[PDB]
Amino acid sequence: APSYRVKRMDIAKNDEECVVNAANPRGLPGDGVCKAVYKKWPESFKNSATPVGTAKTVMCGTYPVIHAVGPNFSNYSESEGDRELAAAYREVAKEVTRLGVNSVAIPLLSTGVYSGGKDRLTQSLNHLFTAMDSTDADVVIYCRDKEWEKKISEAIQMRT
Ligand SMILES: O=C(O)c1nc(=O)[nH]c2c1CCCC2
Repeated sequence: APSYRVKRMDIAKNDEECVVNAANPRGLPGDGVCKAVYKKWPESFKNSATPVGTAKTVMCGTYPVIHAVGPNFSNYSESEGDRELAAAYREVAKEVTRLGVNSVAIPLLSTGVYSGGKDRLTQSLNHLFTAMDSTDADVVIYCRDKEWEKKISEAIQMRT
């Protein structure tokens, strides 16, 4: 019985068998959130570069870090941006399946400084759902805002 859950906490303190890093295509560490993923799994950033709309797994010991590069909507068109966001989540599902993990910690891609200053909770979450709905892994979504936690919780509830 694989479930969706949401937790308002630092993804770097996840209790899942792998994590998804909200990554840049340069495989570079970044600030804010990514700075805490880097600090907890720094050697996961060795050759972690992957193009926009792709995912790449780097092992930190035996702990898989899935570098998922959602589009920067500042740079992309709404329609291509949407295409790239869907693709990234699809590659995450592929990686989660290939790794054979029973659970994954995943943020909402392209909802922070890649959002183009827009609210993409529903857009990002629905693409997450489309991709992960075909996997048998428990999915734990990580956010920081209070409301977002609630809106994500409700969206999970009203599919079951
Ligand atoms: O806006 C986001 O949450 C986001 N989604 C990504 O897929 N990648 C990255 C970010 C922000 C930090 C830089 C990399």
